[PDB]
Amino acid sequence: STGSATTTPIDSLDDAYITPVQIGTPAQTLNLDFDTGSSDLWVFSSETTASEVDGQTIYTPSKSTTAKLLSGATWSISYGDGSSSSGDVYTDTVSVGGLTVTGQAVESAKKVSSSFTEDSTIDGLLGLAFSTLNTVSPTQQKTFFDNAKASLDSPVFTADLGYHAPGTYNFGFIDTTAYTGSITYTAVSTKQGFWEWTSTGYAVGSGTFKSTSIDGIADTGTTLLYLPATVVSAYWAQVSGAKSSSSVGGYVFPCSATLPSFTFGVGSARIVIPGDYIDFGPISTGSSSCFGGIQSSAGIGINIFGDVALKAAFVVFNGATTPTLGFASK
Repeated sequence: STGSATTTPIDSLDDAYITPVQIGTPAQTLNLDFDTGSSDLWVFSSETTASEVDGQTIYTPSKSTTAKLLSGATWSISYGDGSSSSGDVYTDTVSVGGLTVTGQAVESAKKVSSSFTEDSTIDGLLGLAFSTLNTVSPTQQKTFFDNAKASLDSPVFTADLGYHAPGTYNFGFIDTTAYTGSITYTAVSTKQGFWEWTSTGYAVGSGTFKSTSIDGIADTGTTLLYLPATVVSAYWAQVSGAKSSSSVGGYVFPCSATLPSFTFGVGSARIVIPGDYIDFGPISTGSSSCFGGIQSSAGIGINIFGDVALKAAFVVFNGATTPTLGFASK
């Protein structure tokens, strides 16, 4: 089997991407944030504290003839950005882009943190990291991909995120029309539960490539590119007037700037992030200070190849017995 679903930016900045997901019988379609950095499929629901729902579409398990309460199971997750959610668990039928999993754990939120409430466009998350990170207790549950894998034509999914435009998540096949050149595959460590890999270096603009190992995670659920302070300083040094602002919480730059590209290495291959992908717009409405899309990972504890990086590539998440990651230009 295969599946193919369009993923759409939630706003004009590509802050996140939503993908429609069918849950239950009859289908209830929710727009979920596919997150290769976590491993829970959780949704706003009829169980979510009413004051914490503001415009989201909810899953109502009592209206699904295939929903079953997973007795005694609870979940609770905290994300790197400080947001969180928790609740109980149903199993139900979940379909993405025509690919159907029966008995998928659907984690129903009883509580969500303010940032989730405040984002009316995201109805929940669909985790695509390794199932070892799944938070369901006392019996850990599998991700949608893990459940689908054996049925897929090939045990892969691909992320093809658009810049200011829709893109695609495919399951079970590699669309050879969706990228240019070849896909370069690189090793993955699953030790931390992430799609963790090592970039071979970087360049800023038309500058020389610096060969240096940068361990990080391919994370579709993180907006920005978080890299070591040395790398980030080298990037922003090429932008007149750019500075790190403790008050704002990262590098800012004059909105009048034209940003240089940023290249990262995948083995001997190179993925170029155009400068415009690195512009996250005014820090507050009407400001001429703009927020940068490349930020320091110092104090995160991990480098994160988020959407800024991934959207410059066609990315293969190869869930073979020994997982790997592939990157192609597009």
